Amino acid sequence: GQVEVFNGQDTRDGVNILIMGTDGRIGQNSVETRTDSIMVLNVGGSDKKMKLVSFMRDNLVYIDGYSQVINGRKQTDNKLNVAYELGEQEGQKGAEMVRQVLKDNFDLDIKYYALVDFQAFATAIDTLFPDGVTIDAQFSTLNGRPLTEATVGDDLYAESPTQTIKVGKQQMNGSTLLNYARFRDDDEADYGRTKRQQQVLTAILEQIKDPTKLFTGSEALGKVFAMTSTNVPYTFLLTNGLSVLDGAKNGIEKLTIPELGDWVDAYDVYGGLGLLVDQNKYQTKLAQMGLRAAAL
Amino acid sequence: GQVEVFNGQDTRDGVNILIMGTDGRIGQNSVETRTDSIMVLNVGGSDKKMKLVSFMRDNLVYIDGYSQVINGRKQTDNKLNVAYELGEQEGQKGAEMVRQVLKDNFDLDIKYYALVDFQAFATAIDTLFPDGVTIDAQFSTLNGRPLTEATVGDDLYASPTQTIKVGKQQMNGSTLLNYARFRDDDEADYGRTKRQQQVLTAILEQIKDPTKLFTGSEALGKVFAMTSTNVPYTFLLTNGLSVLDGAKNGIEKLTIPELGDWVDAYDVYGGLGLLVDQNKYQTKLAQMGLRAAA
Amino acid sequence: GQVEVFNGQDTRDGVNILIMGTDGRIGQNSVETRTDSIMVLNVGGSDKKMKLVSFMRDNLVYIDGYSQVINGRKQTDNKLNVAYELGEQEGQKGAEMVRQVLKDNFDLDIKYYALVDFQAFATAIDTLFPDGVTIDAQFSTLNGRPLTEATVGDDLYATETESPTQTIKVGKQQMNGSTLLNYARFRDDDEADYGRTKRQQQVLTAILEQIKDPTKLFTGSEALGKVFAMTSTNVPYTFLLTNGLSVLDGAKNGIEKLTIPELGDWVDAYDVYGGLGLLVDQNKYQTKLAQMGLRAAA
Repeated sequence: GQVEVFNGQDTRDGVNILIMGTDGRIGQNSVETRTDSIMVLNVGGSDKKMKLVSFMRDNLVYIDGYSQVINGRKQTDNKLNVAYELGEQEGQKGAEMVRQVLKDNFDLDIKYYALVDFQAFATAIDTLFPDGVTIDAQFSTLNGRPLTEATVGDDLYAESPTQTIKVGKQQMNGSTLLNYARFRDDDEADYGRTKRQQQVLTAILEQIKDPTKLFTGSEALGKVFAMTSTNVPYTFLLTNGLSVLDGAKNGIEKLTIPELGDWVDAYDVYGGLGLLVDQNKYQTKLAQMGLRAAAL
Repeated sequence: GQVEVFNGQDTRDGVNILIMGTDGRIGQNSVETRTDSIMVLNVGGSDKKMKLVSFMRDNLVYIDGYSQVINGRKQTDNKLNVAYELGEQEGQKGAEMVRQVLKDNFDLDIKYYALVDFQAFATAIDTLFPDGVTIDAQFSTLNGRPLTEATVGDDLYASPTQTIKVGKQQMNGSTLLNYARFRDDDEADYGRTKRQQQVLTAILEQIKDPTKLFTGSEALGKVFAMTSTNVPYTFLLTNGLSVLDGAKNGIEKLTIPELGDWVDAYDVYGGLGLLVDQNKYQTKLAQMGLRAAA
Repeated sequence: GQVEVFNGQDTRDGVNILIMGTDGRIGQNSVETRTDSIMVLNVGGSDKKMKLVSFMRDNLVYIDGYSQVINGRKQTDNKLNVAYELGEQEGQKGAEMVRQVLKDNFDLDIKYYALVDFQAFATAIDTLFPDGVTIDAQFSTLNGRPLTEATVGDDLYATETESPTQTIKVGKQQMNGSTLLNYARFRDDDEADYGRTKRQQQVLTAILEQIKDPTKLFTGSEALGKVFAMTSTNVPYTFLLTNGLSVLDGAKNGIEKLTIPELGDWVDAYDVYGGLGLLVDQNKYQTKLAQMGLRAAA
């Protein structure tokens, strides 16, 4: 929610930005919110390519202060999506808590954050995109069978409607696009959701028209800002903005951590089921992608 | 517990025998009993060498009927030492339950079992070895510091304790059991497995005059009385001296998993166990000749 | 191991610091003796050079209480790396026992100690050096043949039934903690342990030289803290604040190095356990140590 502490750190190549979707509505935030999306976007690296990494919410992670230590062994015994909630409960430390965790588990240094709730997102998209966003809607299988449409809970309308998205290229308004990003009810589960979220983010950046005019000054862009929580400096947007919007047209190198299937099921300390992952291996991949650029 | 169901299967090379120590006293409710050791001993293999594998008790394992299945993924969500208890509770299926588990998780085929409680073991050893068993007592570190002696709970008189100094000595049954039970060093249960292996090896090596099997010894009989086993007596008569001689050639040993070679994880009861790479250990078992699948 | 007794003594020129690498590997299945390196570093001496002396681990030494006495002749009948283990067995007296021995055999007075285990070292280096340490890897011959690479046991990933290895090519490269440790531990060439001492000295020197911003170091760094946590040392923090940059600069000026004994300068002989050690002319080396300014004594 709106105010967030952040002790951003610099990375050796580019700038890492933590990006999170929360489930609240414009004006509630904090202890009534959950994380639906956790991404790190690297911009301005030497290779001139943007990188986007989704962390699956069920990632089991060591949360300092809250996780056990058996012998000397730190336990990855909490789900990652918990870290935000623990921080909102501590007091405006949700983004910060995610940052500390990603640092401790994946050795990522992250400089800035941006947070959106669902309602903001939907409104924001209607504001920016009067003809909606072009998306090529795609789903995985269900028990091996290909899907050609998906039923999603239409959560922005409370007393419990749903919505059906057919596969293929179409225009999506904010509500649709949010719903599309939230869908997880196929063989790929949260992993496939990460790919849709990545797809949506990419699409937004690619389809912004008149990119300069935003910065010069736009009431639309302002309305959006009002509905967002971010510590990204405005001069950073002025100096790096068009490069990001253009770099998005060239396409973004994407990764989900962990990759599909590349995990073992295990219980968190609360008796929930999470993903135990080989963090070292993913630290090496992050280095290879230029998000921490270490060791070799 | 005394009576045990067993649907033994043959292996390609030698014969695999499940060997378990239990914590009961000579004649007890086995439903009230715990496994203190889980081993598989391979005898009569082509290379003329015995193989001995300890499974750490905290191994997380899939127990059919009791373990979860998530999106068609079988979960190794129970500790191995639980499998015995589940079997004793079902009714005389403790050894059998361990067998089905070892088969399902490690693809081992096991033909026979032998089970001993602590009290039996100690008495057995006093009976067989009047001057005790020679053991070179050795412990790991404790917080990095060398141990030159270990304090062991003397549970057969429980609760007093006993101190075993490091080095070659004679051990009576109670000592030897205590030595095999000790786990209070940096190696914890893993180091215990190695002492258990050491003790078993020592016993086989130090049996004098194995012709008492033949002549019929009341000592050997006393031992049998205190043991639960489905090993056929003619199998002992035909393969006994080979096993005792195979001990002179030395025993290839393994603990599964190996020290450190695991990740901590919760069982379904909220206990903490060892999540292991079972495939890799299936390969090692094959390489040792317990599974002989290439 | 962490807590250690030490009855440090002062020297007439500079300050002598005992530095030891220990093998932590819980393995037990992964240890013969747990001292992998024994060094004395002299800082703040008059000649304005740092001195580093390696003692080869197989040095045969008189260990009071444990060594024989024949016709009133004290016997150098134990290896030096034993003295640590005898101290750890006595109760957190490992560093102290090495101190007493170095005093009794080489008449060195040593004020402080620092001890690191292998795992700590590797982690410590990863923590401090995210791009690794630059090392110019160099090996001796093997049976007369030049090596252009070495196969080194990767002992941090060793079990009782496995033994993975790594190949280090000769020449300038970046080494992470595991590599660097492996490089320091390699002894499988014509120079054996002697050549290992030189690689250990090389690594230590490299570390000191390649620390950036010492200014920020002793004055608030969570990295340095993590390192401290993994180290056992009785060096006072104000001593680091007053003499730290001098040591890091003294390293840039280059370090006078000695291995005791020097290559070939020994006779092979059995310890009381039937192991093979180095019988050395301790007197001669006492004079050399005096000449280097580590004992500057009569």
